[PDB]
Amino acid sequence: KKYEHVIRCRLSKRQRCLYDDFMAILMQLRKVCNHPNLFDPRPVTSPF
Amino acid sequence: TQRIASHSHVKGLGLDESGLAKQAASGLVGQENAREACGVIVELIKSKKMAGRAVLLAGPPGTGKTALALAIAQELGSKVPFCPMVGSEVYSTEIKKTEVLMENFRRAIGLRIKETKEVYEGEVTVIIGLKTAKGTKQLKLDPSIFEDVIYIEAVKRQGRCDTPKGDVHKKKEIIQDVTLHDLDVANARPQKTEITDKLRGEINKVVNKYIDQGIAELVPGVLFVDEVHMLDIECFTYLHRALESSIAPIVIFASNRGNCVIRGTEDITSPHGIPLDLLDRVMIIRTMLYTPQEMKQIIKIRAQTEGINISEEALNHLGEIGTKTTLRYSVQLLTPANLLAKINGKDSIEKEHVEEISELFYDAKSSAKI
Amino acid sequence: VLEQFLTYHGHLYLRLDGSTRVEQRQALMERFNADKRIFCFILSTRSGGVGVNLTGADTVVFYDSDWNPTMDAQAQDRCHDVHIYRLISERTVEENILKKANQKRMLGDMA
Repeated sequence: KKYEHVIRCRLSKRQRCLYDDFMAILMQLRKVCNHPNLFDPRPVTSPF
Repeated sequence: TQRIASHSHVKGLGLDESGLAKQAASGLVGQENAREACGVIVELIKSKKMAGRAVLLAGPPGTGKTALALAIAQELGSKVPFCPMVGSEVYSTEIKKTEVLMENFRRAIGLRIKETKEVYEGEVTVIIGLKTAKGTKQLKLDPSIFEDVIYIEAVKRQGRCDTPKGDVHKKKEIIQDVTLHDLDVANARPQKTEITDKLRGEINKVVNKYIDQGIAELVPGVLFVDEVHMLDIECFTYLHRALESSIAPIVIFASNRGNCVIRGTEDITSPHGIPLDLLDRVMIIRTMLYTPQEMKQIIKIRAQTEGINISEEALNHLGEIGTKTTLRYSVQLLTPANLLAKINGKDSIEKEHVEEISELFYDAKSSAKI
Repeated sequence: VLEQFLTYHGHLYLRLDGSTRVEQRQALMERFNADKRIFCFILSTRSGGVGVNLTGADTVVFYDSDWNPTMDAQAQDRCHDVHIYRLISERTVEENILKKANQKRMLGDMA
């Protein structure tokens, strides 16, 4: 016999700041809600 | 939450759209004339047309001119640079006396630079073949660089481990803000005293060549200068030429004492420690005198802001002890009274708690009487 | 993104994607027997449901909504110990997304 386990997760502060920045292509909005793939959360390696 | 911030009760200036200064707005309740004076100053900063003007602040010690400068700096935000400096910071031993006031006008002015650069994300192979998820391309590599991504501007190794997708050549637009004194230090220090012919001659011409066409963007800064009544007369001599210039940004001065003796001549007195040739070249701003109703109001606003709810009797005791000796003593009676309420277990602070704390700690006038 | 995360834990894994060649897929599929220091196996939704896969795989953990009817029903057919774990965000729009996905899967199963 096998069963399923339901585990619900929470969000963070920068993600909710991004959700505030959205309403401030509809298919591109669905990808960020899972993981921030379009925007860059990293201060990425930039040569000065 | 970082509780350490001293002057904290500030959201902005609180000026309305119709030009009227609202009293109960943005925390700083009071000083209507200073806000109506700085409403023209913030427009002078925002318009970015006229520059090289001095604004002197005067009044009793403890009128909140530092909170006013912080309110101006928070209205301007992170776009407009804000450089604070006191009068004792310009003095040094190995650094000459006429070097800090020279470099303040360069560290105040900022420049927005947008540059397009490339990144080669090649993996493994002087001929170095850069392998990607698209293909391999060979490049002629310099004999200087010998020892994942690299730095191609004018060499980060590894980056992966399997024994990194993307194209071979890329592009990206880096948008940064560089001050002119950072440009001067980078000129002096390749991969301190600035010589005049480079700092005034060539750097201004090459910044004009960057603005010259589309690229960058020049943003002036705000130089806050405190402790001017105890500054040397040679710094005043350089400041007279500093105000007589078209490339100098806006400088807000702050004076504390009423009358002083100028350090350097040690014989002549002067109001607010400033000679007549420099006091003619400033914009005099005068603060007002505190009332006990506004005193109790600002103590209540500071207490409600930080962490503390106070009943009416202890607020009356704080207002009386601020009317008698010191407002900042009434500021400092907040946290040990809260600690005594946490020790005794009270959720609020009564009259007995602030009475015992005022019995323990002493004043300045009370120490002068002893 | 997952290759940027999972390589900083001190473990080595492989790829099973929809961009490699067919002979590369065969050379990778011939090298899953008796793996060393490998506990995770990466598949996909379109290029992962091609056909015969590994039989000893357990602990199926899903990450995102598939936005297609009858997707996890094939996973339940292939798995039938295996525990199913899903990522559900709280107080978001994705609850109605999961409800609509469950309605589409029920309409696909009852058809």
